[PDB]
Amino acid sequence: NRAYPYTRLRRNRRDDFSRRLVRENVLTVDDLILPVFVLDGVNQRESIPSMPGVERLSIDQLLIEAEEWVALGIPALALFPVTPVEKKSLDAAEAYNPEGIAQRATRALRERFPELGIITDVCLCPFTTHGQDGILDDDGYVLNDVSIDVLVRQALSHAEAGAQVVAPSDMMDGRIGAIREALESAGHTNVRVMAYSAKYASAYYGPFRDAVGSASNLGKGNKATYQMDPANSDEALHEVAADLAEGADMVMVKPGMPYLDIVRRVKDEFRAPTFVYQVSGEYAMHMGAIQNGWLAESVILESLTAFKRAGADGILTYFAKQAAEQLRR
Amino acid sequence: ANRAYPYTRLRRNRRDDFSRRLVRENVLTVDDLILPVFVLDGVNQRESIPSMPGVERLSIDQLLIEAEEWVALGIPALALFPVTPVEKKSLDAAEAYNPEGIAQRATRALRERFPELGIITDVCLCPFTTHGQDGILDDDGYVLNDVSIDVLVRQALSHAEAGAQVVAPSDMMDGRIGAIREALESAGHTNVRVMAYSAKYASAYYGPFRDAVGSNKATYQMDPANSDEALHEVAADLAEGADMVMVKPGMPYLDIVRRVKDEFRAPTFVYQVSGEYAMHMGAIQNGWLAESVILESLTAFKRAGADGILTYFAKQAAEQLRR
Amino acid sequence: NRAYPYTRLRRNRRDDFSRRLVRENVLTVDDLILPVFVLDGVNQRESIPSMPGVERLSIDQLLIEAEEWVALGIPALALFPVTPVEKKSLDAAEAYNPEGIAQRATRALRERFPELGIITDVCLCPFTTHGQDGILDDDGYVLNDVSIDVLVRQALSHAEAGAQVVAPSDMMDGRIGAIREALESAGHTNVRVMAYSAKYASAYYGPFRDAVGSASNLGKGNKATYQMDPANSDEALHEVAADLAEGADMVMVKPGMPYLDIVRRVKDEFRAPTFVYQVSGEYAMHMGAIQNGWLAESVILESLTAFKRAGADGILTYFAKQAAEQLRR
Amino acid sequence: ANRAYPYTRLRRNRRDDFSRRLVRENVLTVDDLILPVFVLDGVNQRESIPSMPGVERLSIDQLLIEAEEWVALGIPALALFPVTPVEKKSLDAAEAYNPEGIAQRATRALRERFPELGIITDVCLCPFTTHGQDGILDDDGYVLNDVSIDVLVRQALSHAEAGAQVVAPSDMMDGRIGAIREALESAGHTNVRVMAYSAKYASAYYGPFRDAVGSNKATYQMDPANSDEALHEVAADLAEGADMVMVKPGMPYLDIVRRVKDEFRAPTFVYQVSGEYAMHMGAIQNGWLAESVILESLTAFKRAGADGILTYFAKQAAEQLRR
Amino acid sequence: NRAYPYTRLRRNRRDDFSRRLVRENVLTVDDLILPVFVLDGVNQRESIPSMPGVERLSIDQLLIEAEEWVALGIPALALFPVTPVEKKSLDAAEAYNPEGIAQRATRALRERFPELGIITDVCLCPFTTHGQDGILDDDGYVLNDVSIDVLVRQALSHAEAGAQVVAPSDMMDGRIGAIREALESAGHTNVRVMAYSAKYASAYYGPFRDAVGSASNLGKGNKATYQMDPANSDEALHEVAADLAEGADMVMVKPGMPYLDIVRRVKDEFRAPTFVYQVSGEYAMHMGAIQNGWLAESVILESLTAFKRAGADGILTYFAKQAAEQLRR
Amino acid sequence: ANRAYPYTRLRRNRRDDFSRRLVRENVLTVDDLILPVFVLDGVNQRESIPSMPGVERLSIDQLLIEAEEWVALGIPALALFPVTPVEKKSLDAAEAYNPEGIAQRATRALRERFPELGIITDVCLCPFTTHGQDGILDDDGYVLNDVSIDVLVRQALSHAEAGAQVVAPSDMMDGRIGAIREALESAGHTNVRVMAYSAKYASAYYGPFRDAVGSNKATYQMDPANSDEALHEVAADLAEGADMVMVKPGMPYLDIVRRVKDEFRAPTFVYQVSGEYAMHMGAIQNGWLAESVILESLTAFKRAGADGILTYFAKQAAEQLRR
Ligand SMILES: [K+]
Ligand SMILES: [K+]
Ligand SMILES: [K+]
Ligand SMILES: [K+]
Ligand SMILES: [K+]
Ligand SMILES: [K+]
Ligand SMILES: [Mg+2]
Ligand SMILES: [Mg+2]
Ligand SMILES: [Mg+2]
Ligand SMILES: [Mg+2]
Ligand SMILES: [Mg+2]
Ligand SMILES: [Mg+2]
Ligand SMILES: [Mg+2]
Ligand SMILES: [Mg+2]
Ligand SMILES: [Mg+2]
Ligand SMILES: [Zn+2]
Ligand SMILES: [Zn+2]
Ligand SMILES: [Zn+2]
Ligand SMILES: [Zn+2]
Ligand SMILES: [Zn+2]
Ligand SMILES: [Zn+2]
Repeated sequence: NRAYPYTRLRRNRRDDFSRRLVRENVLTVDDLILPVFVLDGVNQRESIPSMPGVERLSIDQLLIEAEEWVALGIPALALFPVTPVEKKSLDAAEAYNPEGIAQRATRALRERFPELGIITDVCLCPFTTHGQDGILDDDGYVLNDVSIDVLVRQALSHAEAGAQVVAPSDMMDGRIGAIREALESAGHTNVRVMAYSAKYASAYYGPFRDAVGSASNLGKGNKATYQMDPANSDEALHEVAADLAEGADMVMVKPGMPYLDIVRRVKDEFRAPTFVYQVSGEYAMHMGAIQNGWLAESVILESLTAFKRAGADGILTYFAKQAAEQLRR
Repeated sequence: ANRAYPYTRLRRNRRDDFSRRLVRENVLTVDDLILPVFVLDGVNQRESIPSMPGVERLSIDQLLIEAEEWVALGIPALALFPVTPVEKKSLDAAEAYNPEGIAQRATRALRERFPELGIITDVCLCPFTTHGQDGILDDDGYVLNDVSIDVLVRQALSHAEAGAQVVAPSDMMDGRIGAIREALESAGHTNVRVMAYSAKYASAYYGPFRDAVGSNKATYQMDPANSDEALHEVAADLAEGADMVMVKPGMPYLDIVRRVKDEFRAPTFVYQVSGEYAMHMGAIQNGWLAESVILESLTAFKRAGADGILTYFAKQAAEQLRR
Repeated sequence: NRAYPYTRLRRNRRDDFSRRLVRENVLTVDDLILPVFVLDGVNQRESIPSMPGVERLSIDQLLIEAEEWVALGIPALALFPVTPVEKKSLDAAEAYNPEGIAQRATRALRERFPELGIITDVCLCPFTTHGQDGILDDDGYVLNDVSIDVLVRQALSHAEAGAQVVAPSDMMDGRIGAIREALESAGHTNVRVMAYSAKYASAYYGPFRDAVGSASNLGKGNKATYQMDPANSDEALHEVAADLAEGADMVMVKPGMPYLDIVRRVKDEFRAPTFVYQVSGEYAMHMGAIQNGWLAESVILESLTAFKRAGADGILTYFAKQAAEQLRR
Repeated sequence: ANRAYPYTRLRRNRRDDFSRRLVRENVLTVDDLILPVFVLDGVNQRESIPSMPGVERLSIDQLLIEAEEWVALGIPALALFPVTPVEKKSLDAAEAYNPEGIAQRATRALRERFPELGIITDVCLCPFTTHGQDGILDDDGYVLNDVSIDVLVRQALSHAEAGAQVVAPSDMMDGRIGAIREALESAGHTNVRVMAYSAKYASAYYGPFRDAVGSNKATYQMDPANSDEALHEVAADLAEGADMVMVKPGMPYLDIVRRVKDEFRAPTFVYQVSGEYAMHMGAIQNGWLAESVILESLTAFKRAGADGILTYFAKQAAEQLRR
Repeated sequence: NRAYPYTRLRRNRRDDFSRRLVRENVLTVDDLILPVFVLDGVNQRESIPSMPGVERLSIDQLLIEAEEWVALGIPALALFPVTPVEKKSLDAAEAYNPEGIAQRATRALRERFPELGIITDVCLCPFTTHGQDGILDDDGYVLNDVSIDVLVRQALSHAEAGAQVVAPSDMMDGRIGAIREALESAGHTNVRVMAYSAKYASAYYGPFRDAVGSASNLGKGNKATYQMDPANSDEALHEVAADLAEGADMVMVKPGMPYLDIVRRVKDEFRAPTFVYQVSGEYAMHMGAIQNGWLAESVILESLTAFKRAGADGILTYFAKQAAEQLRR
Repeated sequence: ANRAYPYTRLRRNRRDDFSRRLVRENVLTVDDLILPVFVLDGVNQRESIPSMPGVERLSIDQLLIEAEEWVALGIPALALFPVTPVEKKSLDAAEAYNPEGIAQRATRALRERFPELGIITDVCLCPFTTHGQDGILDDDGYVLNDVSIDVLVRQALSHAEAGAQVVAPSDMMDGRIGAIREALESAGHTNVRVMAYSAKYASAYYGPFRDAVGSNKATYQMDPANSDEALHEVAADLAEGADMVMVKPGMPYLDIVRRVKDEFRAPTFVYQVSGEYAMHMGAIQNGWLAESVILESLTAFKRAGADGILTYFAKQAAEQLRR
């Protein structure tokens, strides 16, 4: 029965102190995960034109930059390997190569910064000649269960490299359970599985496909037989329920700001650790506008606060370092 | 319901276009689209807006030309924003209720020429104040609530008199929806709808609009951190007589859309603001994102529970939907 | 606290534009599934007096008519074979004959129109001399588990013919799970199962039994030991929960408009892909009245909009072509 | 969601600090903290309080000195409690609305010297009555509801006149929130917040506060047994116009905090009272518990759903948070 | 629509009789469980300075004191053994010694007071040289499944001694199910399992670690890799759901008053028998203040009533005897 | 929570008395009990009631004697029902508001002699009308709603004047709770509680009460078939100002108790009526049921969610609870 003018919702807005007292959500560095593009070789740094301010880094250069990310208190990195073209194959075998970029990077980081979380990507897209997330059948369809067998080997390779978290981004049915079963049978009892549970067939990924180098491979291909239809919301709840049942320790929605309603429903429905990925296209859009002088740089912390408000526990964001820097002040 | 792999494989419905179509939960249609327009003072004039690539400010005659195409595409309504000449701004904002102000003129012209097209006028003082704030300022520089409302009510009445089917208070004063509703009923404007901007945030995403209309607000616009508060905003506005309620900005607040729809089951609108437009269009023009993101962003609003979307993409989208 | 005259619910009704903006549901062609009665032979077309405007078609004639249904954007057909009397048996073996009408029709359509969805009917009613949905015991009771064995063979035959969806309409307990288990073990991983979950023992089916030719066989028989009591609503939720658990990809209520409350409860409770069948008797009633001049032809789109409003994702309707034609304008 | 060991091992997230940090559901920040202060009548005076180790009563000048450190640490607000000289107590409690009473003086001094610091004044008669009860007594010794409210309204207005941004009625009279709100609106104090002590229990945990301010209540304060009743208290106070609602005591009533937050989704505060403070500080000083319990107790309030916490630990906590 | 002055919530508060009629919760002796620290040897009584008024008792002295606890109607005791330093080991074997303090005490009490409930503690902390709750790996981490094997042997030893309830306080994943499986396979069909489901990594346990003598062993060690983060609430619901599924007969939150919100959520969500432990630090805080004259002795019954109000069925409290004495008046 | 045999055996908690006690969800205490009394007009008089074995009508002096034992047993309150002499009945029911009527006399006597004992008076015209209906009849023999309320308000005021702490309108007129509340507030009886008989059914279980007090109602009392309707009854009575709400009869309506408690979370009472009493006591006296059914029936009310129970078994139960 709250009614004007007895209730004037502006009164708590009148002064900073009161806005602060009633403020419902804050972003902190504990919320931030920095995705990073990792090159083969030594002394390599490459600018990504469709992600201004983000560079692909060789492992030695990654280790250097990580000193500052650690000093800033960023909890974890999410690694994405930029696989050399010649190491792409129909069988995606590079995915489980102990000498692959992801596995070498993991080992290096785990030794140099033992408290830093490493989240590896479980997916065949960086490894396939066609750029799809799994292995194709003779009709060009991404086979579910055959792909899982490769994903499982990948995941085990990561666990062997020391990754504390593996994050299946492939959208095969059942892969969370298969990976978990494998990790448990192998003794990797504490390796976390951060499921990409509600990952949509989105247009917002374009820049990442450029950054990881799968854009050329995929071409005009689409992922609608596995990634989710943008139109669907209830379906996301079913996706997440399965992944929880299958043993996921964290569940993720991707992309991010275009899907904040999904973040809210998922958090509300399951009350489980919920993550969101602020994808390459989101980062690019924001950067492009800030660089043009169309949006103030305050939009970065507004965008990230939105995720907290919607119910995410953690955010994968290419803004993680700038945000951590702003928070540190 | 104990759904478990492999008895349940959620990919099966995704296998084919036909089954994707059958199960698709939401669709965007032209019926969902409302186009905001920036309206100039002369004749035979258009102006480009540096921070909104592709959007033109339009004099009324130009508006009427373009509206023929908008109506033909089935866009149901426009939301008008006047670009007030500097010389007509004042501390009292009286131009807001001038019967020959741009908004009022534009409205009468449109109502006569396209009687089926909905016209949503903006009730707010920000295009009219020397200072660009949304209400009348006190000596400390604070936006005065109830004094501002008196101006707003006069504005809204002038819009009604001009023929506006919908007035949309975007000012975020407390209690303004009720005051406006009371004045419209008392004047006999029994069917003029009020589209409340109920949960309007103190956002950085509005920068380009200020460039567009030619016009610090944390004492009235909402803290981006706050979600529960939006439900209290909305509840008051429904009780006060709003016919529709709106969340602004849009994409950055899709969670609020969903909560608002779910809690009240009332006609719910969302504003895809100038900065959302600009970042999308900038990225598409830079070749960084595909054109397809336009419809993906609009489908998100529908999925989140919006009934209608105020969007600078309305004509592009309507075109895409007609193909 | 909404109260007159502050709140006048007529204001949004005042003008078309505002009614359009606030309109809660729309029907689109993406919602439509056309059931079709399929004859043996060549060059055969037969009018059904109790379903005015609907014809039984031989496969060649079906293929011709399907060009227009495809051009209209109708997503799928649901096939119902008109089995020759001489091919009815106690064992219902025709149900799994690779040369049966349903299996031949499926193969023909899958080749001619590869994007068109084909939903086959899994049920023994077109195949039994007695017109019941399963195999009878020596007391005249429809045996549950023995019937499932035949249903399973049927379903596999359909999958082998290329059907993208099989739709068990039999109301045996457990058949969704048994069919799913069979499809999975045989490698038909992506064959959808559209369960008739809440199918009631209704009087509204009379015309269909005429159209498929099971009316004579069933006679005065009833299906109350398997189809649901019209009086029961909570029971429908239990029926649907089982079918979801058993692996259904879609769940259906039948009949349709007489059961819209069930559609609403099912959608609300499970948030799963929900379908509704506007049965023969519903079509006949409406057609009869329109032909008499008692109801305007606008009732067709009103009837279909009701299903959307009640929460159905898709509608099996003999009006699918007229509706698609009206929508296309 | 059918989570089952060993597919689900809830220890995995606990394995490492980084994953503990990622999933941690609540954090305390300085923004959550409100420091209650006991304010004396002279100059250059502090007094120690036997039952609140480490808390000093402060004359206004001393308050202003300490407030520089409080503001520097980012504490958003103070809640003032005057220590009335015995000679100013009376049966009518008139000192409550004296414009040169301690609270009023302290407020004007603070508002001038630290304009951004929030000042929460106490609306209650207990520091002012010869008898120490929270309202005016009838011949049977019963606290009179509506008579007491009239005094309270005059008090609240005097605080508003002194510049208080928030008045916090702690009296537990029925209907006082509405009466105060009505009087503030009618006087033009449109933005003075009211922080209702909505669910305030008849508790043994207040003993040390009475020692601190220098001041049997089961006919107005709530029965500790009752939970549902708290929701009815809160609902009335929201309807009456409260901007914030409070549960007191705190830790012993964390269930009430949670229910109150969950039911109303409104700005919810909690008072970690003098006895909670004393038992913690006594135990820490006795070496029986680690200092870490301070932040653990404060994190509990956040977890339970409180937006802000009135706590004598606010400065210690703010210090810990700044390291 | 309740509004002043039609509704004045003070009216039921006006008189004792009406406060009594509407009083929502009462504490009774049926709610009380007394934890007790048990020494080896004969004729031993030891005061605990950080728990004023509580003594560690040898078994003969326990039996004497139990006469009064039984006369007061206290339903159950929770036993905590003060293990001799020399009987601590890396393998925690003393935990399952049939001649251990807990097992001897159980047997003695079960014979002397057959109606008195005995709740034994299942945990390795009193038995390990390092004071952690399980067995450590070579990185110093408490191994989950190896620890469960020892916990299981412990639990079986208690059941063999006659304990009616075993209470696992160890916070290993899955231990409820493993213990239950063991009890059932051994024929201990009616031995209750009182799970410590939501046991937090708290500072409030200090005095107990002194009383049981594990303080020296643990040193500065922490239990954050198994006990719950104080910040987390939703996580508690997941913890309890697992333990119910695994067969717990009662579920517990620990500590107590600092976690009353958890008690409320757990009771509300599961409607199962819910217990709360008013830990050593809570008892000490209260006692310290009462002894200083800072709080009246009425705080004891206020503190206990809080637990009832929050939804607990039973309370483990070192105040159980004083409270029972006050209630008996 | 996937509890399944044999991991879950619900018998384990049942194995032993101690664990049965630990998990027992509800307990009856003396605090739950309210004893209804039938009060006669002379002196040194008691009468037995044929259809209520063991219950006596008591003159006031006898009431006072017995009340010493009731108070000693801790019974919190009595509910008085006067046995009006035939000569004082009338079509206007004026005896209802006679200051020297039985109820009023009994109340003053009790309030003086046992000031802590709660006195609940009956507001209803049925003991006062020549015809025994609960209100004033029109020419068609219909119980007039608003006319009856005027009498009821005068009655209630007379009870307040006599010292009653609680008035309990049992008449089932629409809107009477509000009318009574308004009149009590307007007269200054600010703390007189109103215990609404909110969901009072047109039941066959009342037969023996009519024998007891010496006093067709389907146009005002509720249809036993109806459950949802009870929630609407209760909601109105809370909004109207009831302090407590009651369901009558009791056992035959335990579902209503539970729904009422669950929906409103307000102080909820239940009447174990004369016919419930009689069938139990008759069966116990016939040797067909054990005495234990008394406490089992009372525990049911607590389990169903009642805060207090009006019961002719209150003294027996209190005695059993004291052993
Ligand atoms: K977080
Ligand atoms: K719409
Ligand atoms: K659809
Ligand atoms: K806060
Ligand atoms: K209990
Ligand atoms: K009670
Ligand atoms: Mg999935
Ligand atoms: Mg021109
Ligand atoms: Mg508002
Ligand atoms: Mg079924
Ligand atoms: Mg000085
Ligand atoms: Mg109150
Ligand atoms: Mg656990
Ligand atoms: Mg005598
Ligand atoms: Mg009524
Ligand atoms: Zn991938
Ligand atoms: Zn504006
Ligand atoms: Zn059939
Ligand atoms: Zn006070
Ligand atoms: Zn332990
Ligand atoms: Zn009566």
